[PDB]
Amino acid sequence: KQNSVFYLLTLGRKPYGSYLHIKIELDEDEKLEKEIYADNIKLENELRQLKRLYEVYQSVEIDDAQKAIQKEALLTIAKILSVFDF
Amino acid sequence: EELLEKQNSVFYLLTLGSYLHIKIELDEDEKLEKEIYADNIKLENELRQLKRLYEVYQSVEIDDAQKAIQKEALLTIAKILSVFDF
Amino acid sequence: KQNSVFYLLTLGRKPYGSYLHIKIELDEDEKLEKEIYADNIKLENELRQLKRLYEVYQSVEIDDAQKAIQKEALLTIAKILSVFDF
Amino acid sequence: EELLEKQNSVFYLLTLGSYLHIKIELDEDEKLEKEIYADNIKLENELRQLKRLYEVYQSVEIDDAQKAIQKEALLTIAKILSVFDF
Amino acid sequence: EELLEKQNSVFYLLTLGSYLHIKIELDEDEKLEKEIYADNIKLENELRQLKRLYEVYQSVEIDDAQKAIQKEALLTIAKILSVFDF
Amino acid sequence: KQNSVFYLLTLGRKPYGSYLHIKIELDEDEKLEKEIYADNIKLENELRQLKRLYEVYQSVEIDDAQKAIQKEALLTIAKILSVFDF
Amino acid sequence: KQNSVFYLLTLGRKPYGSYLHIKIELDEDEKLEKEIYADNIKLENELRQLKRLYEVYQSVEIDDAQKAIQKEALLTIAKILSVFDF
Amino acid sequence: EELLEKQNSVFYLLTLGSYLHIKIELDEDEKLEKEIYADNIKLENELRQLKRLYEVYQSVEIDDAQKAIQKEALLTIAKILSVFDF
Amino acid sequence: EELLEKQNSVFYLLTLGSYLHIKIELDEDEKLEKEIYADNIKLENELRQLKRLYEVYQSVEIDDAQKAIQKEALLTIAKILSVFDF
Amino acid sequence: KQNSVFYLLTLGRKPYGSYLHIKIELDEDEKLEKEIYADNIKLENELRQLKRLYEVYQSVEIDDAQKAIQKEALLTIAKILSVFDF
Amino acid sequence: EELLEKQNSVFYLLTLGSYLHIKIELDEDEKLEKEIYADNIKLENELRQLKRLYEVYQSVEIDDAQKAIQKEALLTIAKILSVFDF
Amino acid sequence: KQNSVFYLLTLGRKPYGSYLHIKIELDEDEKLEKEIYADNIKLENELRQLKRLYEVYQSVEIDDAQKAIQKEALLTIAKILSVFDF
Repeated sequence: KQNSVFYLLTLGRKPYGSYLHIKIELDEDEKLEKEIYADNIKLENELRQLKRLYEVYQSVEIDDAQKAIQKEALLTIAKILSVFDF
Repeated sequence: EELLEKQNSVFYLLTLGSYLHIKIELDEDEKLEKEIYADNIKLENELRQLKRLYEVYQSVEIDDAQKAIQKEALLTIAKILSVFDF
Repeated sequence: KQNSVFYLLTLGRKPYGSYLHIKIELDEDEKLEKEIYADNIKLENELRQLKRLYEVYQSVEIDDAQKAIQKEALLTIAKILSVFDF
Repeated sequence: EELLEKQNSVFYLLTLGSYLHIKIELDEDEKLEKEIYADNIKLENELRQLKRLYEVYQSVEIDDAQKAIQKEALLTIAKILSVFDF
Repeated sequence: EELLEKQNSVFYLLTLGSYLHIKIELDEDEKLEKEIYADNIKLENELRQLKRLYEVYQSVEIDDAQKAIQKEALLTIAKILSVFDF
Repeated sequence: KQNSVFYLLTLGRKPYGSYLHIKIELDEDEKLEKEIYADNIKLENELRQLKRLYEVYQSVEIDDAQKAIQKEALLTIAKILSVFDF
Repeated sequence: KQNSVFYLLTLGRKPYGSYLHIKIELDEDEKLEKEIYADNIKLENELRQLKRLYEVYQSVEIDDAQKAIQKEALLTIAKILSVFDF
Repeated sequence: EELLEKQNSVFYLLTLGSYLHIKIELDEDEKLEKEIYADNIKLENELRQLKRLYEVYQSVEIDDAQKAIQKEALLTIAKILSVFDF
Repeated sequence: EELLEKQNSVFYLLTLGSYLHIKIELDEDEKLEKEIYADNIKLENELRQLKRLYEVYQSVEIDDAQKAIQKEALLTIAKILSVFDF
Repeated sequence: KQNSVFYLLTLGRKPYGSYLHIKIELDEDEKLEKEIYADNIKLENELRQLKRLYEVYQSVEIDDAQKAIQKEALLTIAKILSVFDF
Repeated sequence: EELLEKQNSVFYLLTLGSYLHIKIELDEDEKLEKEIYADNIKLENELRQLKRLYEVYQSVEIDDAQKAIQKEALLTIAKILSVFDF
Repeated sequence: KQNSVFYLLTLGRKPYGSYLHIKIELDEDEKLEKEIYADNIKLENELRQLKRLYEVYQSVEIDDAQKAIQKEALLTIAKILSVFDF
């Protein structure tokens, strides 16, 4: 099986604080992109967020949200990467 | 209005008891790649590993090590992705 | 503001156990429908599931999943109703 | 192949400090309707209320009370919906 | 010097593994009466049942239910009496 | 075996607060009667009081107090009734 | 104020075990007397028994049992004495 | 049918912030007598004191000390009596 | 410049499953001497014994007992020495 | 085997507080002697100190400190003696 | 009779609020050297740092990182030495 | 101030297991040397051993053991080094 995840992360500084532009190309078909305020990202929270997103992703029934939770995990992982990569 | 400070690219190519190949291109310069036994990949362990890698990454004196821990994080993050994507 | 939720719940018995056909008309626009095996529904689990779905729904960023989590809550609430209504 | 045992319709019409009107049509025969102060609706409380209502509902001797507790649950569930839908 | 506000009569007729008949006349208008298996009447359980019945009785919206919970309490209290009186 | 307990409870209001006149006819032979100040009766306390009165009643040796503890339980139960019946 | 308590304790040995004849003259008016099997008296229990008897004695209302609890304490204290005096 | 092994007489004469005189005749041979400040006599402390005196009394090598601890117990028991008798 | 208040001599002669003879000369006036089974001498127990002996020694009314507890401490201390010296 | 420990303890009072002159003759060959300020000796600490000194003494490897820990235990025991002997 | 597998030389030169210079020669090939603020060197922290560095060192995939963590340990150990040596 | 610690560690393999020859030159004056069996060294134990050795080293009084504890710490640190360096 295959899975490609491209993470492109850009930290921009604005007059108010630093912002993290997150671009994520899931399987070369879906682009996701979001701009978080970077300064208040705390690894522990994000690791917990992942714990919960898994708890839900494996107990979720619809033919819908098993992709819509996967994406939130991917964003959450972007934020984690930002912590280690800067 | 805003100024770019840095950019970070992480390319995750993941190819799947179960046995997992990991390819990571950090910043289009480093390739990292490894094979692992996927049966005993347990999210909680990997989240804890990240918690510890962070604890060390932010208390580590050497300019270098930070990078050698960053890479471990990146691998640890691969395993986490494998959980959500399969 | 307004919100309509229609819950239509039908318990059918099959040779193997009872099944709960859940039909949910959110805001007279979306129909959701699913068929759960009814016999192994435990209120406590479902109350916890709601706790988590809220934890995620209020910390979720995308313009996507704030509806895709709402729906899972709605299904989870159907199962809770089934417990009180039979 | 399967046989219908029962059907249950619950119609939730919810209309919104904040002050909340609740209308519930149980089984197209009973209407229940109430007004409440929405500022201090806290999900955890309402989940616990359900836990207790269940504890009583399944230990309650009277044929009747079960129905009078069912209705309380239904109202409690309205408040929970209000949290997720607004 | 003082004014009577209300009066309440509760008549407990209890007649006795062991199997227990309960007759209760509430307020000289309602009779309640039931049979139960007395071996597994455990005071702690019955005290906890009262704790819960109260928790619900004082949070219950319906004018009616209060009465349907009151009756359960009265039965629960019968079992407690049976413990002390035999 | 038989046991009759008659509970007659009257709430009177005096200038200072409400008072609960308790009249209890144990087995149509003993009358007990007491006037408690009603406003500071807390179910939890009274349930604990019962727990203790049982602990003592089942470990008590004399040919005396197994009736003199039974009576205190009966009063304590009156107070509990007052909570549910008003 | 005055209070006299006379404790006369006699340990007799019978074919089956030792028995503790307890004679207690409260205030030179009341004699209490009981014969306990001595071999299974455990200080901790008796100290707890006292703890409870106090909890009850100070929360007891009737014009009755404040003497009928006092007596049980006195017996309980006899058993404690037997432990230290043999 | 049974044989007397020993007899023990303990005579407690107690005479009452509050200040307490204690007279104890052990076995009609020893008199012990003391004065104490009764405001801060707290049952729990005295029960714990007994627990400790026992712990030592039953681990004490000297033939004598046992008696010197017995006496302390007897005084401690006086204070306990004072609580129940006043 | 300083004034001597008191002097205390303690002479420990210890002679060694294992079986231990203890000789103690307190203050060159009292000899204490005992034999014990050394296999089950466990430091923690002996430290706890000291903790308790102190608790009693400092709450003990009799002028005498203090001395009878002091001696027990001294023996307990012998066992502790035996642990460290062998 | 043999072991002699002589404890000679002298409490002197100086203008500033009491001082405890400790003289310890281990095995009639080693004299140890020290002057502690006596007023701040707390049994619990010293019992813990012993606990630790044992933990170390039984896990210590060198041909050196198994005598240099023994001595510290001996001093620590002097302080304990001072507590019981004054 | 025995065979040498490896040898490791670590040379610690430590030179001393307080401010600490550290020089370490690992294996006579690498020099590591750093300056630190010694007031807030707290042994417990440094022991915990070692616990974590080990946890990572033994779970680290890269052949290299192991060495970059080894060095951190060595520095952490310097601080520990400074505590004991000054 | 200055302090030199030279660690020379050699792992030899014998028929029975690996042995760690530890040579430690404290301040170019004292040599310490010991041969531990290497295979049963557990970091956690050794970190605890250090914790205790500090607890003792800072509460130790004699003009003796503040060097004889320092040495045990130094050995204990050798064992820790062996863990990171092999």
